[PDB]
Amino acid sequence: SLKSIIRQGKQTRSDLKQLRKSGKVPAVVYGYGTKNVSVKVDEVEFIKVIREVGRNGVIELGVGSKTIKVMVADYQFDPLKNQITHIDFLAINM
Amino acid sequence: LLPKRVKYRRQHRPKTTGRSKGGNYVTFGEFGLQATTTSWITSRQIESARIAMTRYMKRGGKVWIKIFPHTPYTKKPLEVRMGAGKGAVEGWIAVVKPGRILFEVAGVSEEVAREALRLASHKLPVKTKFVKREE
Amino acid sequence: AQRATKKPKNLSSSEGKIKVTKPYFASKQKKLRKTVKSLETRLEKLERVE
Amino acid sequence: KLQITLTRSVIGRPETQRKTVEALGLKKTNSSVVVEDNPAIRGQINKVKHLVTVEE
Amino acid sequence: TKNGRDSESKRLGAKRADGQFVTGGSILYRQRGTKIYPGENVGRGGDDTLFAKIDGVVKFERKGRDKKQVSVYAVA
RNA sequence: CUGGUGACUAUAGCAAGGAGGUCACACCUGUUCCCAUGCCGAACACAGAAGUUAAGCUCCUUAGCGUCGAUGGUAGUCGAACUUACGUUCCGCUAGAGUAGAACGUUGCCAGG
RNA sequence: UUGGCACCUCGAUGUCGGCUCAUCGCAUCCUGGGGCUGUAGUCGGUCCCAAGGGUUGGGCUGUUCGCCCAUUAAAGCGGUA
RNA sequence: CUGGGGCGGUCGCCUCCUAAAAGGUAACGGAGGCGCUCAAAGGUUCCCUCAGAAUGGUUGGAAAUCAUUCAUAGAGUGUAA
RNA sequence: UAAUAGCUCACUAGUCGAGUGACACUGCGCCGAAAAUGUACCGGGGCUAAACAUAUUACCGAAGCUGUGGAUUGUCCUUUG
RNA sequence: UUAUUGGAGGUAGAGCACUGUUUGGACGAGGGGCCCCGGGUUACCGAAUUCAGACAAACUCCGAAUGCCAAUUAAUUUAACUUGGGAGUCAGAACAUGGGUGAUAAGGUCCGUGUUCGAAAGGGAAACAGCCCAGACCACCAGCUAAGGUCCCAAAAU
Ligand SMILES: [K+]
Ligand SMILES: [K+]
Ligand SMILES: [K+]
Ligand SMILES: [Mg+2]
Ligand SMILES: [Mg+2]
Ligand SMILES: [Mg+2]
Ligand SMILES: [Mg+2]
Ligand SMILES: [Mg+2]
Ligand SMILES: [Mg+2]
Ligand SMILES: [Mg+2]
Ligand SMILES: [Mg+2]
Ligand SMILES: [Mg+2]
Ligand SMILES: [Mg+2]
Ligand SMILES: [Mg+2]
Ligand SMILES: [Mg+2]
Ligand SMILES: [Mg+2]
Ligand SMILES: [Mg+2]
Ligand SMILES: [Mg+2]
Ligand SMILES: [Mg+2]
Repeated sequence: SLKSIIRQGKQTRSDLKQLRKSGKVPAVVYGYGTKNVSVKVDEVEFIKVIREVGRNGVIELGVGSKTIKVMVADYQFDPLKNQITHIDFLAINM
Repeated sequence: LLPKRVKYRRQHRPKTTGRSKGGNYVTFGEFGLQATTTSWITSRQIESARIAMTRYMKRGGKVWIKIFPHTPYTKKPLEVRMGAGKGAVEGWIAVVKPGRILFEVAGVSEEVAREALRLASHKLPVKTKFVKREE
Repeated sequence: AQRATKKPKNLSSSEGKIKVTKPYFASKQKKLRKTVKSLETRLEKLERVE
Repeated sequence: KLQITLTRSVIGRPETQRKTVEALGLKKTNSSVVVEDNPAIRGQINKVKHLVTVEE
Repeated sequence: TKNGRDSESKRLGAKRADGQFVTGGSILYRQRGTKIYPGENVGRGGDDTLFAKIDGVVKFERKGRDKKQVSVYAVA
C-alpha cells in the first residue's frame, strides 16, 4: 500500500500531456491533514496497488514528506485510450 | 424504433465533431460495444444489429440498447430543383461520437459476447471495439 | 398542363435521352396555365350576386 | 527598454493586428522601433508576436 | 409554402454603458418587461424602457440573484 | 438579552428535537359604540385582561433537503503554426458537473433590562 | 442513366435515327488459358488471367429500343459533342 | 419576386429560432398570429393569493360545489409567441 | 460405414536441448483498386534515398529589406542646404 | 491600439432544476380480454413515485473564451468629426472558419467573420485571378532574407 511521488509546479497542455504520455498521472491530495498538493504518480504502481488492496483500500502516499494515509475519492479516466487522467486523494482522518 | 411524438419534425441536423457528452462507461451489463469513430445510426441499423445479436444468442441473453434516434432527418422528393422549403421526413437518427456505448449485454460469457457484438459491428457505419466494465 | 411536361409511355433510349425539347414543352405548359389564369380572371370579373 | 522589428509582413493579416503595428510605429518590413517596457506595450507585442522580433 | 415571414427587429438592449455620464431623459435599456428593473433617478416607461431623470452616472446593480437594477447617481 | 425598523446574493432557508413567559408579543374574553365580512366579530376593528404557554413568537443543538463552494484536472475557446483530417501542435484564458469544505445568519439606529 | 448546379457558349457550339468511315476501354459475347463444382461423360454453373481478331441477314415501326422469321463460334457492354 | 420562366406560394405588420452570449444580419429556411377588443378587462384606494395531488363527504372518475393538509409556481395574465 | 468396421484429434508417456505462446496500445506499410486519343496524379529524367519522421548546421531564393545614385511631393531643421 | 477597471448579454460546453423525448428496473392505480358478486391473469400498463443511464435550434438549475459599450486613468500612434463642391458603386468571386438549405454532394446556394482578387504586378505551388510569401517611382553585371527548396533539367548540401 505504497506510492512514491513527485510534486509538480505549474503545468500546461504540453508538459501535462508529455507526462500523461510518459505514463505518469497527475493528481491532487487534499483533506484532513495538509492543505493541498499537486503530484505526479506512476500509473503502473497505482494500478498494482489498487488491484491489490481494492477500489477503496487505504494507501500510504510518500509525497516527499512522510507518508500520508489517503484513499481515492475520484478518478478521471479516459475511455478510448484506457488510461487514467487525473486522481483525487482524500487524506483521511486518523 | 421511433419517438411517438415530437414538437418539431424538421430540425437542424446535428453536430458530429467532438466526443461523447456521455454514454461512455458501460453501466447495465457486463460487456459492451464502443464507437471509435463518428457517424449516424438509424432505426434500421439498430433493428438489424439487435436481431443479429439476439439470433446468435439463445433465449439465454439480455441486451440493452443505449441510444435512441430522437433526431429526424429529411430528404426531398426525387427530381426536384433546389429550394422550395424543406423536405419531408424519411428517417430518424442517433448521432454517435467516439466513446459512446451502443449496446450492452449481460447474460453470457465473453466469447459469446465478442462474437455477437462482432456480428453487430458489421451492420453499423462505425468502427467499434469490445468493452468490459471498469474497476 | 400537367401532362404537357411528363414523358410519354414506352419512349425508349434515344427518344428518352433526347433533352433539347424541355423548353418547348415548358413553354407549352406556361401557355395552358396562362389560359387558366385568363379564365380565373373572367371568374373574378363576374358580377357576384347573393 | 527594447527594440521591436517587424520581420514579417501584414499582407494577409487582419486589421486589428495591422492597427497594433501602426500604434507601435512600424511602417515597413524589417523596420525597427525602440520603446519602453510598459505592459500596455507588452499587450501590443502579444497580439502580433508572430509578426515581430523583440530584442532588449 | 406556409412560412417565410418575420418581423422587424427593435434594437433592444443597453444604450449607455456603466460608468458613463448621461443626461436627463436618456434611454439606457430598451426591453420588454423588467428584464432589468429601475433604481434611483430612473423611470420605467410604458413599454418598459428605462430612462434617466437626472444627469449623472450609470451603474447597473444587483437586486437579489435573478433581478438587476440600474441607478443614475449624481457626480461632483 | 428582548422588542421595533432598515442593510446584505438563503453561508441567513426548510426539516426534526428540545426550551421560556404577566415587563414584551402572543393566543385569549365579548360585539358595547367606530368599523366589517356576495354569510358568519374566523378575519378586520374596538371595550378588554379572567385565563394559558398548547400554538404563533423568540432561543439552543443537530448538516437529512435546499443554498453557497475551492485546488487540481477536464470539455470548450481568442490567437499562432501545420494541414482537410468528423483534425493535430504551442501559448493565454477558462467552465459546467463534481470532490474536500463553508454554513442551522451577521450587522446598523432606537426604546427597555 | 433519370437528376441537381448553371461555370463556357445568345454579334448562332445544328436535333433523333440511318448511311460512309473508324478509333479507344474492358466490367470478355466467341475463340484461347485455368481454379472450384452440388464436375461420372457430353453439356453446364461460377470465378481469375486475357482486348489478338472476329462479333449476321431480314419483317413491323421515322424510329433507336423492343417483338418476331432464319442463322451464327458468337449475334458483346460502353466512351469518342 | 422566384436556383430559367410558368404553376403552386408570397407581397404590409407583430413574436420566437436560424442569428455565431452587444446590436444588426439573408434564403421559396423552420413554427405561429394580426387587420381586433375593454366604459371597464382603464385610473385610483383598499384587500386577497393560484393551479394541481392525497384524504373525508349525496346526485359520485368523490374530477361539479365543500373541509383540511401539502404545494413557490406547473394557474391566471382579453387574444400569437 | 447403413451401425458397424477403418482411421485420427484430445489426453497423456518416450527422443531433443531453448526458448515458446496469447492480450493490448501504437508507428510505417500490404490487397481491397476495372474506362475509354498516348506513359498519363513525383512536372520529367530518375531515386531504395534524391522517400518518411526527429534534431542541427550551411546555402540558394522576390521588383520584399539594406547599400549607392537620381526625380517628385510633403515635414523638421535651415538664410544659403 | 493595448494595459487596467466596470458593465450589459445566455452562445460553445455542460446539465436535466422546468418543456418535450427516451432506455432498463422496483413498486403500482386501476382498468381491460377471459373465467366463474367477488376473485384470478407468464398481459397494456394510461398514469403517480423512485434507482441508474441518455437527447434537444425554437429546454436551461448553470455558464465560458472572444466580441461589444464606456472610463476625470497610463503608454504607443495619428487620425476623427462637421459644413459645402463633385463622383462612382447597387451582376461580385474563390480560400479559411462558424452556420442554414441540400444528400454532414457540388468550382452549389444564402448569411456572419477574415483575407486575397476585383483595382496588384513580383518569388513557390509544373503551368493555375482568389492558395503561401510579399505590396513594384527609377537605375545598378551589389548584398541579407521570407515562402518554398539544395541529384540533373534548375540556383543552392549526392
Ligand atoms: K462497419
Ligand atoms: K447561344
Ligand atoms: K488591397
Ligand atoms: Mg402603453
Ligand atoms: Mg451564381
Ligand atoms: Mg463569331
Ligand atoms: Mg433494311
Ligand atoms: Mg422555378
Ligand atoms: Mg436551373
Ligand atoms: Mg445578438
Ligand atoms: Mg521597395
Ligand atoms: Mg449544445
Ligand atoms: Mg441551446
Ligand atoms: Mg459560387
Ligand atoms: Mg469590375
Ligand atoms: Mg500576385
Ligand atoms: Mg544568403
Ligand atoms: Mg545545381
Ligand atoms: Mg545525402
